[PDB]
Amino acid sequence: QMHMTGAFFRLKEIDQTDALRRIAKGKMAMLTEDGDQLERELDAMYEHYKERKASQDAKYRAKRARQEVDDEEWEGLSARLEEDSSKPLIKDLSSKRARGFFSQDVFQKIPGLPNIDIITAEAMTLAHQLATGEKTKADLIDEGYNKYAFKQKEGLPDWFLEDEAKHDKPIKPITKEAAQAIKEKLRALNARPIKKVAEARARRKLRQAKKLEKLK
Amino acid sequence: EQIRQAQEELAKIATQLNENPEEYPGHFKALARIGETPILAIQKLCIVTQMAVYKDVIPGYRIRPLGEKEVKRLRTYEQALVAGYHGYLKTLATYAASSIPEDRKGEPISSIAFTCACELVNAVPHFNFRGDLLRILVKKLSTRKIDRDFVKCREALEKLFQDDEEGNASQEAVSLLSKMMKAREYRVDESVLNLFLHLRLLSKWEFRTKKQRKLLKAEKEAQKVMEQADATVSHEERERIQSEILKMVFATYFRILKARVPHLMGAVLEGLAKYAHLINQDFFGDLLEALKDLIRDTDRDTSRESLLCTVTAFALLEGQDAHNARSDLHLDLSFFITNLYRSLLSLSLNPDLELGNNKINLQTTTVLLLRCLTSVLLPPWNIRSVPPIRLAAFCKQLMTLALQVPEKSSQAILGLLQDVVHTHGRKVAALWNTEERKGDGTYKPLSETVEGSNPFTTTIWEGELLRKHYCPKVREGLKAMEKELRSI
Amino acid sequence: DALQNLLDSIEVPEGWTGLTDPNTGKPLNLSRDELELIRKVQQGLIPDDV
Amino acid sequence: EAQSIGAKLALVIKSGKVVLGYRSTLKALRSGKAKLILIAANTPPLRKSELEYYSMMSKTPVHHYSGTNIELGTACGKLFRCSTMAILDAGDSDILAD
Amino acid sequence: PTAIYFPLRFHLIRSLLRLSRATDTYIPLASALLEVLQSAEMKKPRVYQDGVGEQVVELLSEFFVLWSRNIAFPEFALPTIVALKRWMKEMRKGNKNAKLGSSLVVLVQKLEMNAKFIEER
RNA sequence: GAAGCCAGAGGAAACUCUGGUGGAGGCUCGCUGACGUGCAAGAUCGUCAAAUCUGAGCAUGGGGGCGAAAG
Repeated sequence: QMHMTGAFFRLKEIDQTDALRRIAKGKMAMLTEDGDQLERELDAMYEHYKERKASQDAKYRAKRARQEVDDEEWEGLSARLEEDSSKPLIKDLSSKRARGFFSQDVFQKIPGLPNIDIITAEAMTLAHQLATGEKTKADLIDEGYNKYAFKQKEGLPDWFLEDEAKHDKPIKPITKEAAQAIKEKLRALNARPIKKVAEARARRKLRQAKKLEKLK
Repeated sequence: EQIRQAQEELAKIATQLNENPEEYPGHFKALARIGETPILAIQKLCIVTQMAVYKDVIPGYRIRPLGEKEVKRLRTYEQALVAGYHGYLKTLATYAASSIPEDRKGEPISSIAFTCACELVNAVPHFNFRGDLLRILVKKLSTRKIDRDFVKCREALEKLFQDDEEGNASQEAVSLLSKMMKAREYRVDESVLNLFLHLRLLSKWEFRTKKQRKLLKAEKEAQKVMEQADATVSHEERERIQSEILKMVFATYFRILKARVPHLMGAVLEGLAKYAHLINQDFFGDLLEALKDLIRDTDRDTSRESLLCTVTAFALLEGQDAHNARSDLHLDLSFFITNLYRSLLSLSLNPDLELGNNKINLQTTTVLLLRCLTSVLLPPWNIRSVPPIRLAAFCKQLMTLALQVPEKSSQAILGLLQDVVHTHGRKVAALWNTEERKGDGTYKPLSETVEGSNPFTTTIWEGELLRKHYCPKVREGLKAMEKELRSI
Repeated sequence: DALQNLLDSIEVPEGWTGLTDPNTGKPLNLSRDELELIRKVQQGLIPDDV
Repeated sequence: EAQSIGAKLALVIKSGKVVLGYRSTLKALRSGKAKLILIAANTPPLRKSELEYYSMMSKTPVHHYSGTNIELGTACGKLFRCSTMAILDAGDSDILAD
Repeated sequence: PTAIYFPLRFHLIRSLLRLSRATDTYIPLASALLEVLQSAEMKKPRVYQDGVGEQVVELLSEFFVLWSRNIAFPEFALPTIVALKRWMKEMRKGNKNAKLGSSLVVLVQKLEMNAKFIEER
């Protein structure tokens, strides 16, 4: 009861064939312009640089491992031996393979065989200005002709565009009511339930009690 | 035979994929070519066999598209597995959408196609194209029929809900169920609405060389660092998935309450009472006020809707966390107590009070009334700090309602008043004693407030009319009730 | 309706602002033409059509 | 048939001529008079493959016993683990005709 | 339910009323008799609606005159008068049965008075 | 003196008793406060601090309030 608690040579797929008869003979043998291609590699190192730099944090390695793939990504399918010039062995004490496979349980039970979403606080600031009578439709169109206008982003490489987006954010102020609208828009549905607010108040009361104990 | 020679060739493919799968990558596609035989039998045994191989072969991880010797061997075999499994799901879906009536010797293709789908749903889900698996199930669950395949598709989804801990499989299922219910304009069988109630997220010396010893040490520290990172990410992901599921679940709940679908809104209030404590604190008072607006709308069948929303409000404050937040969250149930008091005279007159393990979705109106009075008169919390005047107000009215109600309902009400005397005793003992009757004012039966009826200025005499009622269980009910009156 | 307000709390409207209209006390919402203008200014890809 | 395959095994132990264990199995194969070779499931693969190699060279049938070494010893009537065993004479059993 | 089998109700109601007068047993007819009254035909606006209206005035009567000497009559009758008080409100706002409406007015004037006149005993 | 082992006697067994072997232990010997729960007129349960000694080298943490945490 305490006992219960590069492949090797096999005779299974060689039994009852001419290959067994050949091997059992025992005769000797031995085994005897537009820059497309340059742009392919430049984006390959840039992706490799991004994944290497982002993987220096332990949180991202955990997020990437638990991240799934997208079916929107998988789309496209539908929608010499140098030779010399010179009854089975495995028996099962009982086709049998076809009988064995269809004696499985599963075969026996079967009988009768565009949306615009305002996420950034700065877009909220432009929304608060436009919706109130502070900035008109004429003022928004006229002030859109600035130095950040008429700049193309269509065929440009990802390493060029991501460098710009990090270093070309326009500096225009936001309002606190615009930022307040964004957090209350992006608040989750289980962010502030009765259980978590209760333990948060209990934790803060306990923390004051230890301070009074230490001052004692 | 023709049907014979497939069975070895079916067993030919599946057996070597079990032994060494990577050696043979066209055998998935070889399983496809042996499937379009016009003879109906091998269509059956192939679909089961494709279910058999993909259960054993599919790994525990998804595999990315290639894009762009042992590595090329693994890539060819894995990409062949995807193309086979994508094709099997297409031939599963067109087989389930096929015509159901056929010969009575066996169910034709469809129930085998559905039982293959439900087996894959609880064995595959992590692997790709689970939306294609689920879309077969949601399509049958929108058919609005009671049928064995409709039943079979039902336990598959709640098996998925009860067992899924990561939450990705549950989110894709509740997204399709939510989008189906709006597309159908809420004509579902309300077994699929109870599927949201089954969600789980909401609820001996081996020698080692010196190089092996140092590699196993560094692997331990790498796994140690990866353990706190995985624990923090899995916790943060679980809250986020719960946030998205709660948004889609509660949006379906409120759209049913707006559309006023009668059979559906009984199940919504059960889900609402179950899951309100998970959602934000500010929205708890909103739910208690949306229930008020529903009751006012029926006050403009209609007895069941008002009692359903009344017992749901009491079931919200039933919960432990909501009970401790009565002072902070100003949750006053005085509206539901007073509306229950004003409807007791009208409820005795209406004759559809008895029509043949949940809390809200009960069928008969009488037991909905019983559970409302159990909350008002016998609460689990503060049963000794109950206003005796509220006790005396309902005791007189329940005695009055027992006079003009069916036999089973009258026996139940006498059982309820029996429990009030045993629990409260001296508080309501003066009602049956006419010498302890107050003389402050007179009794107002037709009152719009619980406080203003002056219940202690009247005496209960319905026991004279009810020891004479034809049902002796009504007669036995009094003799049990007057027994505890004398036992005080 | 209270059910209507509780739906906007969960599924926020597209043109939602968080403001109150001075003319009517109802919450003030951006129109679809206004939301397109905000997108055009923010990204700056095309200042004006045609 | 697990129950029936232990029936002729118990008979051939108690009627025939059987050697038990790895080394005696090796010597029986070397003499060439072995007629059946039983190999347990939990036998190590290097021991498994060497035993399959000599049986091919000596032309004796093999059987891959489904049970482990303690299971084969219990089937023998013995109280020790037997990973491998060889039949030299079938005795009064039909274990060789099958 | 419903108006096609209405005469089957009234003979069956009288059989229960006969039983409750002989033996001293309570039989609740208040829910059933009012339900037959508040079906669609009375609230939809002619001789047969007067005939079913004048007849049901009777079945309201002997139901209340049986136990009109028992002490629990202020509380027994009370669900019934408040039911017809709503009914006087809807016809003041259905049919044009002024004769049927006037007969029920006297009936609830009766039930209130015997409720009042028993409270001093 | 714990499992475990040896021997003898009961019991169909499991176990029981005796005599020994063995030498595990949040066991002993030398010279209480702060809280929480409470669904009553406070009972009952749970958390926290008091944390092998020592030479030579070394790193980090500290206040308040707000907030669900992140900040």
